[PDB]
Amino acid sequence: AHKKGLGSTRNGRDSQAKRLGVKRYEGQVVRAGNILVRQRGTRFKPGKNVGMGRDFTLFALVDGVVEFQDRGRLGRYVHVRPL
Amino acid sequence: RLTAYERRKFRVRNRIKRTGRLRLSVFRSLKHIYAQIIDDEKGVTLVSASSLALKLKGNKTEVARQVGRALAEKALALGIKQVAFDRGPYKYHGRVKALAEGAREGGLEF
Amino acid sequence: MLMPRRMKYRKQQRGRLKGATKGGDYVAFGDYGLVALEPAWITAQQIEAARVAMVRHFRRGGKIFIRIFPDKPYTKKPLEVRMGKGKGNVEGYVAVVKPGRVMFEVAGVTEEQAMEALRIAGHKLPIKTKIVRRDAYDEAQ
Amino acid sequence: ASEVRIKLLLECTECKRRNYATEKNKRNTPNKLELRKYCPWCRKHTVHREVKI
Amino acid sequence: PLDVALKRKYYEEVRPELIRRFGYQNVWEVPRLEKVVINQGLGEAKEDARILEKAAQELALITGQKPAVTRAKKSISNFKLRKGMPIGLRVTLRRDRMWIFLEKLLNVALPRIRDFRGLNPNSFDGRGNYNLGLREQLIFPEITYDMVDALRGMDIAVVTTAETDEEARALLELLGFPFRK
RNA sequence: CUGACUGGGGCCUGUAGAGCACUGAUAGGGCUAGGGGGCCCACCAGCCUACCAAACCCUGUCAAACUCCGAAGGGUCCCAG
RNA sequence: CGCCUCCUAAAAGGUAACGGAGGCGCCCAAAGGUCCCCUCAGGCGGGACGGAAAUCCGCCGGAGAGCGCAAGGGUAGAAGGGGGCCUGACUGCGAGGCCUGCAAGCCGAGCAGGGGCGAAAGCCGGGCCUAGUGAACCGGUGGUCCCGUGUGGAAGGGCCAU
RNA sequence: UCCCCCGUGCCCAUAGCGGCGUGGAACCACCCGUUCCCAUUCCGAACACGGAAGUGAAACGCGCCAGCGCCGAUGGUACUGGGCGGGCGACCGCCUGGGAGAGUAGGUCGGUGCGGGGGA
RNA sequence: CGCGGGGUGGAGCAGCCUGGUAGCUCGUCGGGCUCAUAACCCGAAGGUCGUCGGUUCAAAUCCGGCCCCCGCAACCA
RNA sequence: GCCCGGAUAGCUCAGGGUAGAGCAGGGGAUUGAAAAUCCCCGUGUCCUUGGUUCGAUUCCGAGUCCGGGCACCA
Ligand SMILES: [K+]
Ligand SMILES: [Mg+2]
Ligand SMILES: [Mg+2]
Ligand SMILES: [Mg+2]
Ligand SMILES: [Mg+2]
Ligand SMILES: [Mg+2]
Ligand SMILES: [Mg+2]
Ligand SMILES: [Mg+2]
Ligand SMILES: [Mg+2]
Ligand SMILES: [Mg+2]
Ligand SMILES: [Mg+2]
Ligand SMILES: [Mg+2]
Ligand SMILES: [Mg+2]
Ligand SMILES: [Mg+2]
Ligand SMILES: [Mg+2]
Ligand SMILES: [Mg+2]
Ligand SMILES: [Mg+2]
Ligand SMILES: [Mg+2]
Ligand SMILES: [Mg+2]
Ligand SMILES: [Mg+2]
Ligand SMILES: [Mg+2]
Ligand SMILES: [Mg+2]
Ligand SMILES: [Mg+2]
Ligand SMILES: [Mg+2]
Ligand SMILES: [Mg+2]
Ligand SMILES: [Mg+2]
Ligand SMILES: [Mg+2]
Ligand SMILES: [Mg+2]
Ligand SMILES: [Mg+2]
Ligand SMILES: [Mg+2]
Ligand SMILES: [Mg+2]
Ligand SMILES: [Mg+2]
Ligand SMILES: [Mg+2]
Ligand SMILES: [Mg+2]
Ligand SMILES: [Mg+2]
Ligand SMILES: [Mg+2]
Ligand SMILES: [Mg+2]
Ligand SMILES: [Mg+2]
Ligand SMILES: [Mg+2]
Ligand SMILES: [Mg+2]
Ligand SMILES: [Mg+2]
Ligand SMILES: [Mg+2]
Ligand SMILES: [Mg+2]
Ligand SMILES: [Mg+2]
Ligand SMILES: [Mg+2]
Ligand SMILES: [Mg+2]
Ligand SMILES: [Mg+2]
Ligand SMILES: [Mg+2]
Ligand SMILES: [Mg+2]
Ligand SMILES: [Mg+2]
Ligand SMILES: [Mg+2]
Ligand SMILES: [Mg+2]
Ligand SMILES: [Mg+2]
Ligand SMILES: [Mg+2]
Ligand SMILES: [Mg+2]
Ligand SMILES: [Mg+2]
Ligand SMILES: [Mg+2]
Ligand SMILES: [Mg+2]
Ligand SMILES: [Mg+2]
Ligand SMILES: [Mg+2]
Ligand SMILES: [Mg+2]
Ligand SMILES: [Mg+2]
Ligand SMILES: [Mg+2]
Ligand SMILES: [Mg+2]
Ligand SMILES: [Mg+2]
Ligand SMILES: [Mg+2]
Ligand SMILES: [Mg+2]
Ligand SMILES: [Mg+2]
Ligand SMILES: [Mg+2]
Ligand SMILES: [Mg+2]
Ligand SMILES: [Mg+2]
Ligand SMILES: [Mg+2]
Ligand SMILES: [Mg+2]
Ligand SMILES: [Mg+2]
Ligand SMILES: [Mg+2]
Ligand SMILES: [Mg+2]
Ligand SMILES: [Mg+2]
Ligand SMILES: [Mg+2]
Ligand SMILES: [Mg+2]
Ligand SMILES: [Mg+2]
Ligand SMILES: [Mg+2]
Ligand SMILES: [Mg+2]
Ligand SMILES: [Mg+2]
Ligand SMILES: [Mg+2]
Ligand SMILES: [Mg+2]
Ligand SMILES: [Mg+2]
Ligand SMILES: [Mg+2]
Ligand SMILES: [Mg+2]
Ligand SMILES: [Mg+2]
Ligand SMILES: [Mg+2]
Ligand SMILES: [Mg+2]
Ligand SMILES: [Mg+2]
Ligand SMILES: [Mg+2]
Ligand SMILES: [Mg+2]
Ligand SMILES: [Mg+2]
Ligand SMILES: [Mg+2]
Ligand SMILES: [Mg+2]
Ligand SMILES: [Mg+2]
Ligand SMILES: [Mg+2]
Ligand SMILES: [Mg+2]
Ligand SMILES: [Mg+2]
Ligand SMILES: [Mg+2]
Ligand SMILES: [Mg+2]
Ligand SMILES: [Mg+2]
Ligand SMILES: [Mg+2]
Ligand SMILES: [Mg+2]
Ligand SMILES: [Mg+2]
Ligand SMILES: [Mg+2]
Ligand SMILES: [Mg+2]
Ligand SMILES: [Mg+2]
Ligand SMILES: [Mg+2]
Ligand SMILES: [Mg+2]
Ligand SMILES: [Mg+2]
Ligand SMILES: [Mg+2]
Ligand SMILES: [Mg+2]
Ligand SMILES: [Mg+2]
Ligand SMILES: [Mg+2]
Ligand SMILES: [Mg+2]
Ligand SMILES: [Mg+2]
Ligand SMILES: [Mg+2]
Ligand SMILES: [Mg+2]
Ligand SMILES: [Mg+2]
Ligand SMILES: [Mg+2]
Ligand SMILES: [Mg+2]
Ligand SMILES: [Mg+2]
Ligand SMILES: [Mg+2]
Ligand SMILES: [Mg+2]
Ligand SMILES: [Mg+2]
Ligand SMILES: [Mg+2]
Ligand SMILES: [Mg+2]
Ligand SMILES: [Mg+2]
Ligand SMILES: [Mg+2]
Ligand SMILES: [Zn+2]
Repeated sequence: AHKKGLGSTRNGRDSQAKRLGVKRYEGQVVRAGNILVRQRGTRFKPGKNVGMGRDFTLFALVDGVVEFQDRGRLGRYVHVRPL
Repeated sequence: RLTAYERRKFRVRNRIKRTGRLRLSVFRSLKHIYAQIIDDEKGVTLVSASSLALKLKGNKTEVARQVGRALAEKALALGIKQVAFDRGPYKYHGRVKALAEGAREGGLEF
Repeated sequence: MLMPRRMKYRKQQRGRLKGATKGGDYVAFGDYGLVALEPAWITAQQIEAARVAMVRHFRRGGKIFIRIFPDKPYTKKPLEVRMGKGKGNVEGYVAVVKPGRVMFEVAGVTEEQAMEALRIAGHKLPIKTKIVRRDAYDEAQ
Repeated sequence: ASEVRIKLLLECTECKRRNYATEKNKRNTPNKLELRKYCPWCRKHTVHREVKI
Repeated sequence: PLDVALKRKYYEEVRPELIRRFGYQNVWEVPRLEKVVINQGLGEAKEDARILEKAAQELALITGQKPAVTRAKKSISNFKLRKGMPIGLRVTLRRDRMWIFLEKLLNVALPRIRDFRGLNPNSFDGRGNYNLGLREQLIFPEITYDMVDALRGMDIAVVTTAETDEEARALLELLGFPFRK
């Protein structure tokens, strides 16, 4: 039974998924330190009471409630409103 | 299209407003110098001063220090002590610096 | 034969084939056209065959418009191989073609020359077709 | 790290204790590195000098 | 400021002739000289030497103003050019130093050009500025053949506030720019 | 009593479809930097293209790794069953 | 054969095949911190040598340039370019989270010590970000002076650092 | 309370490009200077300081214009959650709920908060 | 579309690894010696590196597709 | 990581009081020439820095680079 030799593919690699995206949505109660957005670059921008880490991670500075705001050409911001 | 003037003014103002303080904003014309302490969360000027209002004249720098003391004087009246200085498009120097030195001399905290 | 001069990527995943044609459903250039009634991957060879047939009927005369282009790379593994070991090599190009598409148009010719030429062309095509004439519905689009 | 990009320790020049680990490109930066760094033992900032790791 | 013959000529002679030539309703409408920019794009001194010195020292004598170095924006293999190599000297002449240099450029420098037959009328900016090019730096009176070491030329940009070539050519001819045609 | 599922409310998303503004592909025509084509010139010009050649303009299209757009849905939090 | 980026992936996350394409196993003493300033590519017109492209001038130009290197995301209201002073490319910790079978990986405000820059508000626990990596065992080296087999030492270990 | 200007926000082009008209008493700008503070990889261009003869030429502010940009219905369609059929398939159709993109009509040469100077 | 190697003056071979520099022998052309030829001696010319495309400031050199040319393999059934 | 060594003219190699020799290269003598031969001629911080000594190739230290060798590898 003839078996024809086969070549091979030079591909077949992919990197681990990074689980990026928003982690707390508008209206959710968060605690200072809570991660709000995992992102590459400033897809969202830190607004009121929100810090930004070296990898653009947005995180809450105070206990409170998350709020989003789309400022058009100024960009999308994530806020934390004090309780 | 922005000019270096507008880019500068945004550049320093963005950094100040991140700190959340009341903003002592200074505007300097060729004749007059104007100051107003601003709440950016409410969008309201809380207190102001200027050579035009105080009808002062003479040495622009010496007049700049005067409005500084005048702005501070009225500021302490309404409870305002801490504040962040907003040199906007201006170097921290001369007329702006004198107004800054004046406000501290009168008791504003910056 | 038609094919892209350059391409970002050598191999495309296989199409789906749902829905009426996206565009190119109205006669745009000539007087008469040839309309697809069923979907298909029309190969470059089919196109080139329908085109030559309309030339040899127009005996070099008239105008021929080809409004489909084979841009989709078509892949086939070498004979008798087993599955796997990556995607087969590109052996040809097809144009995705869905019901309602005007594939060819003609003009500069009599109504009898065009209806026959378009009829011969449809025999070169792996689908049913339908000959149309430029209406005002066309010119309103 | 590499053969030209070498690991190195920083030694407090006043109490001789190695306090930090870092690297340099010894071709681009042949001289020994000298950097002020806080020494936990001297509880104060001090000149630190590169030594072999 | 101070008294240079060309400057005083611009106000006394050239401004009223311009107004009566063009009908300027505002006194700021009438064209002005803005700056003179001198460019020695050397590139000989890319790496072959820091001859930029002996060439900035002579630019400094001609204009009274110390030139500044220009560096290669991008790298270019055909030019044997790495990004950042010092490849020229540029100096922006304004106000009285602009007048003094323009005054001597017309009175002694351009005539010292051999086979000189007048400045090219076609070299106007399209928007009221002018540019010319010199092949020797010893055309200028501050430079002597004993003090030179290698012939270097330059580009001269004269910027004006005239909106058109038509206004600018009137401004520069009236000041004393000999145009060929 | 917090559950699946469900009502209302906010936020998140880039698929279906579509589009061509970006990245590429692309049919017909016009205007066109580099020419070939070339009555030809090199004394220094040219000049003409029912041919290919960027950009632009008009007509017409295609795309998993294109998107000026963009659903139905899906997720998550709060209140309620 | 581990790692990164894109697609496949069905608009949360995740998601397979010997599915479609690429990259990494470094680098930087500034390409790091901070303060101050600056704004690209390209098109067209102008200018000795000088060209498609060196440098210069004008006009237009929202980002198509640049950001060391793949890709994607991000970005001139800078993350890009220049300069001054500098070493936070910290020590002792760490609320609270992301992610996740474990183990690991990631982000982190704030307190203290002693500092860098700034007039100040403030920023600084390397680098626009996501690859540039290797658990434990066994041993080397510096320090610490914690154990030291009757006792004092020593041999040898432990701890911190590498 | 209303008009003008200055400063500072907010909506994030219905706010822009272009064309035009207009404003200098005040305010702003350019401007006059470069002694002084401070400044140019050169330049008082910029940054800065001291000024007040001039000009609204530039910039800026306010108006008018729909050429470009930008916004954009209604209606119909594509697609689709859920429910059902059809075709050997490729694929198609019905019910119910949801409903684009393109394009058409059309709209837009901004609207508004706070303070300060001036005016009626 | 099983796995290798190769393509550069007219012939046969370096240069590729490590990007910037095309080299060696013969051959070819001009002169010389000889009565003449060969040998020999003195000079010189000729290669944009199979090709298209990419990376890069820069490609014979590095990466991907295509063309061409040799070599190996094709076992258990 | 340790012991042993070297670096000297372009290549090779010899060396407390010198900076050497051979080959490569320059012409000149030689033949018909390729040479062999004969001649003269150049080509050094002796790797860098301290230190020794009246002096430095030497001796010493110290680092740079390249030789050898030894042991190792969690
Ligand atoms: K067997
Ligand atoms: Mg069988
Ligand atoms: Mg079988
Ligand atoms: Mg069988
Ligand atoms: Mg493979
Ligand atoms: Mg996979
Ligand atoms: Mg994964
Ligand atoms: Mg995966
Ligand atoms: Mg992935
Ligand atoms: Mg998200
Ligand atoms: Mg941070
Ligand atoms: Mg809201
Ligand atoms: Mg808020
Ligand atoms: Mg006074
Ligand atoms: Mg003042
Ligand atoms: Mg300000
Ligand atoms: Mg398939
Ligand atoms: Mg499709
Ligand atoms: Mg087929
Ligand atoms: Mg196929
Ligand atoms: Mg196949
Ligand atoms: Mg396969
Ligand atoms: Mg179709
Ligand atoms: Mg048929
Ligand atoms: Mg009919
Ligand atoms: Mg259409
Ligand atoms: Mg380093
Ligand atoms: Mg300790
Ligand atoms: Mg070391
Ligand atoms: Mg007049
Ligand atoms: Mg002077
Ligand atoms: Mg002209
Ligand atoms: Mg002279
Ligand atoms: Mg002008
Ligand atoms: Mg309940
Ligand atoms: Mg629930
Ligand atoms: Mg649900
Ligand atoms: Mg689709
Ligand atoms: Mg397109
Ligand atoms: Mg499509
Ligand atoms: Mg898509
Ligand atoms: Mg829209
Ligand atoms: Mg989903
Ligand atoms: Mg739901
Ligand atoms: Mg919901
Ligand atoms: Mg409930
Ligand atoms: Mg494994
Ligand atoms: Mg790994
Ligand atoms: Mg997903
Ligand atoms: Mg994805
Ligand atoms: Mg998760
Ligand atoms: Mg499985
Ligand atoms: Mg690949
Ligand atoms: Mg690989
Ligand atoms: Mg350093
Ligand atoms: Mg970096
Ligand atoms: Mg710095
Ligand atoms: Mg030009
Ligand atoms: Mg040029
Ligand atoms: Mg680049
Ligand atoms: Mg790369
Ligand atoms: Mg970019
Ligand atoms: Mg610096
Ligand atoms: Mg200091
Ligand atoms: Mg430290
Ligand atoms: Mg925790
Ligand atoms: Mg865990
Ligand atoms: Mg990691
Ligand atoms: Mg502290
Ligand atoms: Mg501090
Ligand atoms: Mg201080
Ligand atoms: Mg402080
Ligand atoms: Mg901290
Ligand atoms: Mg940086
Ligand atoms: Mg073990
Ligand atoms: Mg151990
Ligand atoms: Mg020890
Ligand atoms: Mg003890
Ligand atoms: Mg004992
Ligand atoms: Mg004892
Ligand atoms: Mg004891
Ligand atoms: Mg031990
Ligand atoms: Mg121990
Ligand atoms: Mg009132
Ligand atoms: Mg205003
Ligand atoms: Mg307002
Ligand atoms: Mg107009
Ligand atoms: Mg007017
Ligand atoms: Mg106006
Ligand atoms: Mg006035
Ligand atoms: Mg007046
Ligand atoms: Mg002075
Ligand atoms: Mg005006
Ligand atoms: Mg319109
Ligand atoms: Mg819109
Ligand atoms: Mg619409
Ligand atoms: Mg509708
Ligand atoms: Mg339908
Ligand atoms: Mg439905
Ligand atoms: Mg669906
Ligand atoms: Mg559902
Ligand atoms: Mg269904
Ligand atoms: Mg069935
Ligand atoms: Mg069938
Ligand atoms: Mg249906
Ligand atoms: Mg349907
Ligand atoms: Mg429906
Ligand atoms: Mg419906
Ligand atoms: Mg719509
Ligand atoms: Mg309608
Ligand atoms: Mg209309
Ligand atoms: Mg309209
Ligand atoms: Mg209107
Ligand atoms: Mg408008
Ligand atoms: Mg209005
Ligand atoms: Mg406004
Ligand atoms: Mg408001
Ligand atoms: Mg008001
Ligand atoms: Mg009033
Ligand atoms: Mg009022
Ligand atoms: Mg050949
Ligand atoms: Mg050959
Ligand atoms: Mg090799
Ligand atoms: Mg090489
Ligand atoms: Mg050769
Ligand atoms: Mg011959
Ligand atoms: Mg005879
Ligand atoms: Mg012969
Ligand atoms: Mg030769
Ligand atoms: Mg190749
Ligand atoms: Mg080359
Ligand atoms: Mg066997
Ligand atoms: Zn210490």
